[PDB]
Amino acid sequence: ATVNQLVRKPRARKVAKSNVPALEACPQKRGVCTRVYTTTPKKPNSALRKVCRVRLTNGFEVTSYIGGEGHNLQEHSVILIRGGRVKDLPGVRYHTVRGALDCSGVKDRKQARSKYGVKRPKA
Amino acid sequence: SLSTEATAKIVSEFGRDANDTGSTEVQVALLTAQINHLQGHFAEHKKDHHSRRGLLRMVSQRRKLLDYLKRKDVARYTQLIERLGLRR
Amino acid sequence: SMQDPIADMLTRIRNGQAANKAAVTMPSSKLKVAIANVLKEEGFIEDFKVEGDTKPELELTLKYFQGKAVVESIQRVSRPGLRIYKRKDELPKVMAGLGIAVVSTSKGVMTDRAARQAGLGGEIICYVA
Amino acid sequence: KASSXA
RNA sequence: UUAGCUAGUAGGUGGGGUAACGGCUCACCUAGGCGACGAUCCCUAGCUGGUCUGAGAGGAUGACCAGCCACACUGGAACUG
RNA sequence: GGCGUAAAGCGCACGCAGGCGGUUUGUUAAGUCAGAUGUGAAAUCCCCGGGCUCAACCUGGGAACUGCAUCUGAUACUGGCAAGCUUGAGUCUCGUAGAGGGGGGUAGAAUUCCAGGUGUAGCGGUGAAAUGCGUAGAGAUCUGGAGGAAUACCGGUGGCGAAGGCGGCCCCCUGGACGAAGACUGACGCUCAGGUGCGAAAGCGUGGGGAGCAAACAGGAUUAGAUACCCUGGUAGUCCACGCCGUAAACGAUGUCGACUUGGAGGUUGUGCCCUUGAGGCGUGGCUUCCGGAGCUAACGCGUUAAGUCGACCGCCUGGGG
Repeated sequence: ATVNQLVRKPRARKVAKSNVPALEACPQKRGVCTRVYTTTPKKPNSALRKVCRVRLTNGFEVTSYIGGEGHNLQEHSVILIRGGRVKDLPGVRYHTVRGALDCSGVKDRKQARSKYGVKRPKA
Repeated sequence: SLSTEATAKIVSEFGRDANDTGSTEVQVALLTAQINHLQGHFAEHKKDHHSRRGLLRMVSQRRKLLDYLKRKDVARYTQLIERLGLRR
Repeated sequence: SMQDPIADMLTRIRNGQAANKAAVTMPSSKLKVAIANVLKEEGFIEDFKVEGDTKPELELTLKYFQGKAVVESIQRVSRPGLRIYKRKDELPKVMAGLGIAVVSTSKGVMTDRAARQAGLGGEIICYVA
Repeated sequence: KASSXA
């Protein structure tokens, strides 16, 4: 409102909160992967979404989504998580990178293989 | 408020001349007189918070009154204070 | 409260021409006249009048044209709550120029367009459109 | 119109 | 959701000291000195030139390059010059 | 950028620091302003060129580095100093209305209770009922006493206060407001973080008080249940004293202060005028409803008692949930 007021208690910015805080605010992280489960999403949709509870490197343990039809993951493994949430499964704020570390890319995927990690099959 | 016969005399003394109910040294003398007088009221009662509030209006105003006098003329400020006995 | 007599002019005037009147009066103040003069000279009001002796009174003869008045708008810039002063080049120009902006200078009041060429500068009283 | 909570 | 902080503390005088002024040191003496324009206390952090973004006012940042600073196993000290 | 309802005006008031401040002259020159001089490394960005084939890169020159200090000027505005003026503010006088407040009396009506007379079996209650209450005689009715509480009618989108909130009549102490011809003072003001004070009901503490009502509690019904609604009771409480508590949809859900901007119809309380020849006839204040122009508004609406057009200071908001 008033200048005098702004002069006194000055206007204060409101910091932002990284939707993904699996620390360092850094590209991706390595994690041991505690369990490999499958769950059900919100009311509108109904699948058997695949997920894994991963013990990151920085100590935070967190649940991550496994994108693509099928995966090699299980018990131990060592995926590397990324970012981007999964608006359908709450709590799932991270996606494990496919075809990274102990994670196998989606078998046979031919479209947009950059994700789901796969290599050009016989050009 | 305060007996007309009372208020008058007051005006004379401090006010340069009769009818000079405008000079600062007057309101103060007047205000004081009233205040001092109101003490005995609230002395008992104490619950008449409403009258108290009006009282406060006087106590306050006088201060700001004394503060004006001082600012533009220290002499009359002191002189007045003493002859009235306060402003500790 | 009385705190600001200048924004009382601009307001009374902006309000007067609002209620399509021809004359608006207010107590007189030296600076007020200075401004009055400005508006006249710049053709924003037919003219001033000051028939005040003991209690200075100021009247302003309002102008008009077609389906509107002369002053499309008038705002107070520098106020007692936040004074604004400007250099020679920092002087503000109203409506790409089509409109004065009263600036007081150490050598008597002026208009943005005036003071500009004048070479100096100073506090800017207001914005008239 | 509205999902996951509304 | 830190409000009070300080005795060499603040000043004086007087010896000593330093390359030099100086509480730097000591002795004596007044009793002060800082603080809500935020001291003190916590947390964080190398500072500037600039860098990124923005129409701009600003917001963010200070890797590479240059100026200033600081440290060189941790803590402390002097010596040489 | 916002806050009547969307998130948002502190429940209200006083006021220290601070912010802001009517008007006229002189002066000051700090703020402010113009010229000058130092300085503001280089590089980078930028403007015009040059060179690697181009470009990136490299480079010449220039502008810029919006800043600071010193000096010589300026004087409107702002600040200080000096001396006034009065439209702000305040003082006195004379009236005016008022559930304003504190304290103390008292009146009448009424409920309940008790004593006593008459007087008979019923009363009370509901949608219907039952519990309850009566033949140690209720209810009813008559006389009188006690006690507490509140005070019909008047009473009115009346009035008073800062708000919370205040209504029988009377005394005592007291606050404020409004008008009018005036007298005086002289800008002594506006605002207010923190501070301080006031602050509905409920509630707490120590006591008193206790009729009616009435959380909890009993019983009676109703219901599938009915730990409610309805009924018969009934404690705390409601009242008082002195503390404490400090909360409400403390709402106009709309901070306070000042100025400006068409009207219409009331209510209310003043006042000046004119055969007052009318119960009134024409004016000029304060408080206060309503309707509604422009304008504002997202709309609803607000609308000279603005959510209009300005200004000073304050407080407050910054997605839902958590």
